[PDB]
Amino acid sequence: DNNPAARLEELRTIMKKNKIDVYILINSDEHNSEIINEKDKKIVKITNYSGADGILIVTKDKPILYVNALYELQAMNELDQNLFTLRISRIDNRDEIFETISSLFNTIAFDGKNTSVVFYEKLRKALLNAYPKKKIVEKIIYNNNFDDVNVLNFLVLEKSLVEIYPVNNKTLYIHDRKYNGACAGEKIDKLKQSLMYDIKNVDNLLLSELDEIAYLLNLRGYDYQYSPLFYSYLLFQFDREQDFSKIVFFTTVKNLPADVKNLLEINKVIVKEYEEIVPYLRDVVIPSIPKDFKKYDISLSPYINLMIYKLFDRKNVLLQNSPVVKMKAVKNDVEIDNMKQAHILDGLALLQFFHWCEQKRKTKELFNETEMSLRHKVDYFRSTKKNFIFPSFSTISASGPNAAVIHYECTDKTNATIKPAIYLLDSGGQYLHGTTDVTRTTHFGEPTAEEKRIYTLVLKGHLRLRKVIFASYTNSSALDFIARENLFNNFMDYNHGTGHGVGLTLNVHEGGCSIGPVGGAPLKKNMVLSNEPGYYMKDKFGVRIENMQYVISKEITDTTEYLSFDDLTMYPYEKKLLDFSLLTNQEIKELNEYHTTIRNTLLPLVKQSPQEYGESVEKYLIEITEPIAIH
Amino acid sequence: NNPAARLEELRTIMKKNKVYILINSDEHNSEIINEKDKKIVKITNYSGADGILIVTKDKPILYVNALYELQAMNELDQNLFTLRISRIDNRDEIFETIFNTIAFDGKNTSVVFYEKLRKALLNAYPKIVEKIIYNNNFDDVFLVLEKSLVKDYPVNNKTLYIHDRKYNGACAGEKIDKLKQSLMYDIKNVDNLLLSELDEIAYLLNLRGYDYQYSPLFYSYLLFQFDRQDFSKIVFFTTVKNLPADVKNLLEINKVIVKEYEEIVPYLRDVVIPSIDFKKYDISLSPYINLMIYKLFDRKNVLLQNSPVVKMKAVKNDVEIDNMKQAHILDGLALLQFFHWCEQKRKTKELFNETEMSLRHKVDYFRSTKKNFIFPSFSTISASGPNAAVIHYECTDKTNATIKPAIYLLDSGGQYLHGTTDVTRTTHFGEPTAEEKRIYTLVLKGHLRLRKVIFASYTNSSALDFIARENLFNNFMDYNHGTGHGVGLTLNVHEGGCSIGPVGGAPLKKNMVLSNEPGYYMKDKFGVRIENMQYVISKEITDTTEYLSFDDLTMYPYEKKLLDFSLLTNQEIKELNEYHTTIRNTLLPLVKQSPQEYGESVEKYLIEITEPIAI
Ligand SMILES: [Mn+2]
Ligand SMILES: [Mn+2]
Ligand SMILES: [Mn+2]
Ligand SMILES: [Mn+2]
Repeated sequence: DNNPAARLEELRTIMKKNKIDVYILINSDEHNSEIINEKDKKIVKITNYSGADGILIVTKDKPILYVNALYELQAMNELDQNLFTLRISRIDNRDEIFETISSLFNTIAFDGKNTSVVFYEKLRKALLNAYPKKKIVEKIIYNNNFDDVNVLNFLVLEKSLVEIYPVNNKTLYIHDRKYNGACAGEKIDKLKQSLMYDIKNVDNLLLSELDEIAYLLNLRGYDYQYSPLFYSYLLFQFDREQDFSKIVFFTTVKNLPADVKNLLEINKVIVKEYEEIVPYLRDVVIPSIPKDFKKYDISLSPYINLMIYKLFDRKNVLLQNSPVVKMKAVKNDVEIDNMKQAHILDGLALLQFFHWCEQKRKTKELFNETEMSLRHKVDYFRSTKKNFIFPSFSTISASGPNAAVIHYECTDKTNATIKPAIYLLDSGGQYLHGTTDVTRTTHFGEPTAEEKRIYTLVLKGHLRLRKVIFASYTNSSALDFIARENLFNNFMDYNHGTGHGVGLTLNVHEGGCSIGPVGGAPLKKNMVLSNEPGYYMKDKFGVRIENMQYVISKEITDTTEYLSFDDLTMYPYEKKLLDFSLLTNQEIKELNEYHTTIRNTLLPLVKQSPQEYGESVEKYLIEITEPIAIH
Repeated sequence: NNPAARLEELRTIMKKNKVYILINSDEHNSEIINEKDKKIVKITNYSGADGILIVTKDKPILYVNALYELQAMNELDQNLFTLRISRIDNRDEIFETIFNTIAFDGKNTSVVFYEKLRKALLNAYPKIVEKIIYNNNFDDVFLVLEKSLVKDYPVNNKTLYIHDRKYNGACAGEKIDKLKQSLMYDIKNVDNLLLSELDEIAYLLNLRGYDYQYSPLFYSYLLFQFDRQDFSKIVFFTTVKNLPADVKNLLEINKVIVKEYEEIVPYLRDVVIPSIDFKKYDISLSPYINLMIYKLFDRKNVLLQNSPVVKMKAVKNDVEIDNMKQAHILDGLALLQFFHWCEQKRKTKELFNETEMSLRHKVDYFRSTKKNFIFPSFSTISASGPNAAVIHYECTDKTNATIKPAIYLLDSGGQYLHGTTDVTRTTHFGEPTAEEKRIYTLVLKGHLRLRKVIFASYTNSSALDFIARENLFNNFMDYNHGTGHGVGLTLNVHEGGCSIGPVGGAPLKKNMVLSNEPGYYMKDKFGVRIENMQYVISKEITDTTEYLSFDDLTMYPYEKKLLDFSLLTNQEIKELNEYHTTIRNTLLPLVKQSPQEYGESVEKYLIEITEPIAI
């Protein structure tokens, strides 16, 4: 069974020989991607725990695995605890892991490319606070040579101790201006302006965030499954006396085509290889810098990997968001229009999927289908659509009790038969037009009063956030609250955020803005956000209703600008799940307004392609967009 | 009191000394400052509380908060001084707006304004040298002045007194012990703490004083010296002639050494400072501490942060809450007497011979009748008609208006041994227009929502500010102030540690005491504000979550004449009746037990305004 006990007892033989007392493994890559590829998944190889979130502490004792609360169920069914100790990290338990390591040994090791500076600094500060009489020495270990080292040794490893897959040779391609509305040259010019005015204390900026590099250069790639990104670093050297000294692009050159180097060399970009980043920083750059108002040597993203961080002296590094974060959080008008087209396509795909579900429901063949079968079906209907690339994340297809698991990951052994019950579908896709994220909840059986109540309580928060009018200064955490409001009155909550930013053909989860309880800021026009309240009833069912929307200016008076949202997502809601004792007439009016707009948008497109859809499809569309009676 | 004369006279004293910056503030950063600290008004004849005066060779520039703009416009002469306004988005304009040797009042300037100004001017003029000027000797050379360039006026000899445990529920020793633990665990990088906030010192020592009009505070400093594991020395700087016999008993009981007030700077420079990657700080100072004390230390060694006392007093213990309920019971009775009085004169038309100030005096009187009353907690706002549209409206001798059959707004409160009250009610002495009724009800809807709102404990207080605005937002209307502020116990009516507002925000904790006061102000016509005080309670605890809500402190009804029933939900009607009935159940037995202070006419009036709405 790819024996865990074996690979673990094997692991401590490699540690002992290098005189390493405690090893720390984390699920991460060097670019801090949410979804990491196979080469970077070490923890699963040892523990047979495939959950995305995890941190493994490996000592002479039984190893400890830390996972987020949302992954607790998955870890319980996967990990066997006679080998590993399972600990859970909750909202109040977060720094436990930092305490835990402190409470145990003289030499600790880290994967240099798999460890963020945030986790490193907090652990190290914990140890200063834990053992003040001990001094810490930090060394980078190159090519597995440990022979160069009272004291606590922090070892940052170039090569990982766990060695590991398929490789991507597919070529990079240009994202056309018609889709992104802004050329790579203007964006670089914008980054240039930022260095003149906004950040004056650094001449050197390193972009390690893959969606930032792709966005700035208008390039996409195949190095990741769910995002059209590519392994890269992009280094800017600014000369105050007022432009860029050097622009260096680290990436995989064999994946660089002819006419990409045309756009690249036009902007005066020097191309190096991907693995050249560390030696280039260590050898050419850091020695080239000269030694009241402080001036920093380098500006790094907050989550930059440990290996690149440790090349410098901490006093000279500035950890902050790249200017690209703000740049890309606000879409231009071409970008919004393109995001509308993508959602039109995605509405058609959902229409085909639920039409398909409805037919098989009537024929009852639907209940021989599985979660994976339905997951594959919606992904298929998207692939038929124009300018589609691939799904924007792993589709969540959950029937009955599985819908109560937010992070539910359908395995080959977890796959469930579709039942006449609640069905939750969270899915999206990557288009040249943009990135989509949408959730709909439906019912293939006869909905209970509880199910309709929960759905409607969730819907009310969702509908509120759709049309909410708020002064421009309003903190986005206030918008998170009104989505929870109706659940709060019933003493119910959901354990995730209400909305996340979404990139344009980049990442389905994008920073720069959000709607959530912890942290928040005013929203700006043409920010693109999800709206997805939910509620999850353990062992019974779960509900989530998700749209994407963008911020508009609603009205401007003498003293104040009022903002609101406009819809991106076009698909109707589930009438079978509606509780009308909870619904106001205004909400019903907004429901009818939305559904009518959907019919007006989708129906002509359905009709012009009778071979692709047909009368049964358009008839289904008409019925679910039909106005609800007010009386 | 010629401004031009005093301005050109001001220019005789600076020129000999080779931009002067005047601010309305005192050394303890109090909202309300005494006569000794108002310099700007002497030059500009601008009596507004908030202001900063930039004095250069050109025409001087005065910066005031937006709420003081109306007052500043008719008072200030604008051909002499340039008037600029500070709103929510122009906050740093003045620093941009802000030359060679520049001067500041050392005791009237906070380090926040000082450091932000210096960092900004550096940000492009890449070098600055800073010197302290003692006793007006400038010949040794940013200039920080010990003595101001701009003081005959009165002094308080009234005695300090002890705040009994029965009111505050915790002894001074217990609070110090809490402050002690804080230094053990929470703050390990500094051994020295200086309390410059008068309400923090008053709270900790359970002492009150007469040095301020609207708050029972006293000029003081309190310095703590921590030794790795207790306080080595605790020194209390204050005015000893105002220190009575048995207060110095409570002081020496806590092993506090009493020095005088003016010894603060000499004791710091001479006695303490000559002592003492992972950094250790010499001193911890409150963010708004004056420059004079700040410049005794090097910036690198100065840790600027909220004292632990801020968190301590922002959360009331149960005795403190119970006392504050008693305070509001008394203040409900006072309001009852006042509006009953207004109603009587309304029927006879005698009300419209009354003025705003006369009504202001009347409500303050009815408070003075109540047990354990000390004085008003702030200047009572009494505004009729168009004046109600002014948020900051200060009734003057020349602004005093005859009471009219129109909107009337009353914002008032008092200091009790039991606590500090703040309450606003808006009523109508005429026949309310549909517009007036609509605006009142839109404000009320936000107010009522904030009363009973259920929120998970992590909810940012800015979310609560929003739901108070939302019904106004839908009509594209807003109010230019915050929704709520913290309130001290027999302390400042505006207290930090928490708030409900659009900009800053944090989760709320149980037994925090906050105002709830949405409003709307229609220029030149009328204005409405509805204010309660309430405290945070635990509503429900589930497996995964704690839900919080508020419980009422303020007991007084709302105005039925101003209700727009097209805007009111049945839930809102139900809550109104629940509140009004509760008020009757609370107040009526007390009204009945004192017929000579509260007549039969009063009991009937109370019953009428607490009567259920037909829904
Ligand atoms: Mn989704
Ligand atoms: Mn989403
Ligand atoms: Mn107030
Ligand atoms: Mn008030």
